[PDB]
Amino acid sequence: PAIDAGYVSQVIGPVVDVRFDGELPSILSSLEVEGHSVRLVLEVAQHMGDNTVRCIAMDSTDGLVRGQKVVDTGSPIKVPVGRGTLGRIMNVIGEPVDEQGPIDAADIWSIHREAPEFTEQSTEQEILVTGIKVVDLLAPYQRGGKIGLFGGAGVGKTVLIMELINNVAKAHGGFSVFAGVGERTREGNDLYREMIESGVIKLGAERGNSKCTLVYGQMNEPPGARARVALTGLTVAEYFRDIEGQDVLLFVDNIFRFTQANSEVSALLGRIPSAVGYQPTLATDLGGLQERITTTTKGSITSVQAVYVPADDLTDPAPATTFAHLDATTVLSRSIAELGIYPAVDPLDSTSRMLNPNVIGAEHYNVARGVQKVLQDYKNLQDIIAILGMDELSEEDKLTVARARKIQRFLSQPFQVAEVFTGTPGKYVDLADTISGFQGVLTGKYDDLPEMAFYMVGDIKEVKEKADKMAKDIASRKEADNKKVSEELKDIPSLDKLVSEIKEVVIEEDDGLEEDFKAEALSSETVVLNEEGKSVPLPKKN
Amino acid sequence: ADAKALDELRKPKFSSKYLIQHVSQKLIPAVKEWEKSYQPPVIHLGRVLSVGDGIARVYGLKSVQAGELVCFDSGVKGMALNLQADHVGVVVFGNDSVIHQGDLVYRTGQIVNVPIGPGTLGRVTDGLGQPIDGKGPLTNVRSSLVEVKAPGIIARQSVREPLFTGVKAVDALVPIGRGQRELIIGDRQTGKTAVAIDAIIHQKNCNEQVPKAQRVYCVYVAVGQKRSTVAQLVKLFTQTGAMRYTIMVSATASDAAPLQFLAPYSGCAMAEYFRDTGKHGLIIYDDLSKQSVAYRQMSLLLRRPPGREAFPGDVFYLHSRLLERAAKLSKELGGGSLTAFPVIETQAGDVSAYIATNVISITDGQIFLETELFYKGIRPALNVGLSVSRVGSAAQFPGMKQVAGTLKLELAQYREVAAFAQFGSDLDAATQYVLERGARLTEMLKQKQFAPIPIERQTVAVYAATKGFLDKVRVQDIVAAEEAVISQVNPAVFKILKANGKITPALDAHLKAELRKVKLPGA
Ligand SMILES: Nc1ncnc2c1ncn2[C@@H]1O[C@H](COP(=O)(O)OP(=O)(O)OP(=O)(O)O)[C@@H](O)[C@H]1O
Ligand SMILES: Nc1ncnc2c1ncn2[C@@H]1O[C@H](COP(=O)(O)OP(=O)(O)O)[C@@H](O)[C@H]1O
Ligand SMILES: [Mg+2]
Ligand SMILES: [Mg+2]
Repeated sequence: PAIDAGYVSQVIGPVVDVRFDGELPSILSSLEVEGHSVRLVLEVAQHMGDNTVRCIAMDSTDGLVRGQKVVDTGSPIKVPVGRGTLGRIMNVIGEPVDEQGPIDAADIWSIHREAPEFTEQSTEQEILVTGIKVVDLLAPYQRGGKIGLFGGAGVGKTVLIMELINNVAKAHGGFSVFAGVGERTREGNDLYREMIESGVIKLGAERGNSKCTLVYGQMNEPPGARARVALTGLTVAEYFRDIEGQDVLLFVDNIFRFTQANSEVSALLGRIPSAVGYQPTLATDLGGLQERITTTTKGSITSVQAVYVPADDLTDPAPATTFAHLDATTVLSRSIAELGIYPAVDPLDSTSRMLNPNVIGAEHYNVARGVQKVLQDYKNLQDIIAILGMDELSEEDKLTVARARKIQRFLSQPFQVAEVFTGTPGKYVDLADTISGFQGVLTGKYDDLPEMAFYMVGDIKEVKEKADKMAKDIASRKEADNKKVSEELKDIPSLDKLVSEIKEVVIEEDDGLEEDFKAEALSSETVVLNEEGKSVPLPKKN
Repeated sequence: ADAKALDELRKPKFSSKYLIQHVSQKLIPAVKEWEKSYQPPVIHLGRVLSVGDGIARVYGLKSVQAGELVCFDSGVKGMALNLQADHVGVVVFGNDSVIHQGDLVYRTGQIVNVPIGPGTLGRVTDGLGQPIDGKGPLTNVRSSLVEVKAPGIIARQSVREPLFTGVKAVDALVPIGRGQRELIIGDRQTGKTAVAIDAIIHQKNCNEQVPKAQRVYCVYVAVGQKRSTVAQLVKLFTQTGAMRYTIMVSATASDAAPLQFLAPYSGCAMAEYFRDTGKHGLIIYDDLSKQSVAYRQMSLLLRRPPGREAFPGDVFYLHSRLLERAAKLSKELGGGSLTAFPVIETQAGDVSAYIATNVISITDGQIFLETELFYKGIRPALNVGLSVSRVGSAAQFPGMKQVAGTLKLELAQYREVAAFAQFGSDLDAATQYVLERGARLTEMLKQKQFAPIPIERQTVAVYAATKGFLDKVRVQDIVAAEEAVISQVNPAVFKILKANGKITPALDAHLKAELRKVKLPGA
């Protein structure tokens, strides 16, 4: 009973050394610390060499004493998978963190597995309509593809991932997994409560009719928890792909936080750091996680990952490494966002493998390439326009600057999830309407319309509606002079008649501060522990 | 030398003991004649192996917890960061010039904790909870940990209550929810502190008009500031009366970098007392960009590998595990809240810095304060195109929400036509209208220091500006015009607007009536 129950050798932050006097646990095995305040799971990372394993803590190590009994579980971190996980919130180690009781486990799968083989792969390219103009036009999504949203802290990739949830995850009739990795806990509560409202998550005895399962490793978690919670969400998605055999939607908010968490951990593991500050194993840790997120021949996983860029730096090694793992990379720019254009999608930096005329049709492809040609030509003109003004341009250049400003504003779109703070109701723009409208603005059918008629509208019917309305409001600015409903006898009381209906409050004068406060008696001397573990005052010597 | 071959040396294989017995009769008398030179051996206590750079290596301390307050025998506290096989690396909350090699380290049995409670309310403490205001020890207080984990998903609810700041720009444009986190990001000397000070003074003004549970108890955490600045701020909070509700934690620029790293966690543990017992807290981390610099100092002195700009790599986790404790709790947890105002100084307006973009992707919004608006005298210099608060929106004052959408739209069009014409020669005379209205409104929103306004006197003041009622006044006398409007309007309508929550159509009628008998100074 002593063997294969080892003891804590040294504790450095998220990283625990445990010495096992016989038959060491394997790498990736799960170990349980006995006597901690909470459940502390340690995942074995390395064998250090002297009957010592090197572990990663899935919770805080504050409170670990250097002899503590650590129990090997003989297997990796196994999380509950199945249809009974639908509608629940899980953490990194598969525990319910939504207070709905224990999780109905059809199976429990380890969170570490290999990627599917080369024979298992799927080469099928059908488009996924998102109802977003810039996404559907310029970098269209694949229905079994890895999709990345690249952004720089405040450019809108959580709002884009929520709009993609709202548009896609209702028509798509499968199950969803939301793996929240390293994001705000407030946003996880927001998504959970809005999914209970729209009935995607159902509580109580209706729980089996839920469509989404949430796995959360948010930014208050230690680095070991945020480094493995994406693997937990992957395991929940891979059960539905491999065993239920059906389509999954996996949304991962900030897969960068996985890399950042392993970079926090890797400093204390005794590794020589790679470029900018990262672990030497960035590409292989990221690739081992990303190659599990695929569609095989037996099921589909449509993946949407938000990717954070660290200082608006798209050449940082974590974004530059994760660019090669995606089928559609939607890059959000801060300069686009500062012009008020939302979604702040850089149209000359967002790519897809679907922008291919043999896949989307030559009409869509030619419109998209013409839109990109006009935008790139304006980008080449902007250095002249900023200095010499638009008065120095050619008439051909003035035409392409006007058309490119119109197609820059037309790529912006109101979102249904943004209407609670913008106030403008959102529009779902169909793909045929997107192609037709952008073709019309390309050919010069809508040069009659101003620039701001295109800003934050759905499709080209609404450009002409807003262009009639802006022109219409160019006259109507007055005749709110008299004939009011706000003179003194319309339905109005007097002001003192309004004062007496005020519910007077009683101000309590005592702050309620010592209601049930148990003040402990602080000592005016530092009380410490002597050699016998007994509480004594600090001895008066230096 | 294999461990298979070092394991067989536990078994005795000497086959002759002619000097086991020779020294075992002679070892104790030779040890006894050197007892003047033996320091007493150490097992559960600690002895300092080596101290330097504010990190001591401590031999022994066999039963210390990781992350625990240790006490050096000179009375300086420490924190056991990394327990190693041979030593314990402790981090010294103080100057290491008083720690010697061979000093005794005492375990205290408790992870790093500060005094929290009703009795720390009013006091000026250091980064670890000991008072520095000189008025004695912290009484009516209890000890709680500084590295509590933030509440989870199920322990929260969305922010609903509207947390008035007293700044017209903030309460109209960037409104603050009560469990929200709002970054005050700007350059050096752009009025970052002034917004947070105005919020604290306004909570003093509102705490005496609300019934005992809608009161907000502020905490100001001053990290890396000067001590004279903190003394002047305590003088201001005392003479306004705001020190009745404020805790003031200060780890100043002279203090050790562990104390500056730890002081926001100490202040957060003190304000989480008010979050956890159903009350509401306000916490201001002034220059969280200095806590990041102190943590970078600690990490490079611990020889951890530097990452971007030199920062340790867990400098995101430093601020994320700090600001995630600013929450709004659910009704099963009491319903208390904690609103955070992190402050980040920016170099030359570079929002794309490391710590700046870290804290932007933690907080629920931003308040950008520009040097080009601050030099022109537009104070608070709030960048309206960049400032944002999405969690506090549709959770603000309802009358202010009825008025301020027109204000956000009119400042938006003012920004559009100033983005078109930065030189004045081509006047459309409808572009001149939106220029005159924008110049009226940006004179309306700018205000003076250390005098926050109640929300009904801001609602009426921006009601009188987003409508007509001020176009008689030209561009200069608007600061006196709004004071004349606040003065000459009959003060019953402020009581109806406060009590009802929004402008009712009877109140809109009386308000359109009352804004016509106002003697504007521009005439
Ligand atoms: N709203 C305001 N109206 C008038 N003056 C102001 C206002 N806000 C700040 N000031 C003045 O501007 C100066 C800078 O203010 P403040 O100290 O708030 O900026 P800061 O961002 O804290 O600078 P630092 O971080 O370097 O201390 C102060 O001297 C103050 O008197
Ligand atoms: N489609 C949109 N419409 C309006 N505002 C948006 C939109 N997308 C982003 N924003 C603004 O950008 C801010 C940051 O977006 P968010 O997704 O929260 O940032 P991040 O990209 O860091 O996750 C939001 O608070 C919102 O105000
Ligand atoms: Mg986000
Ligand atoms: Mg300041």
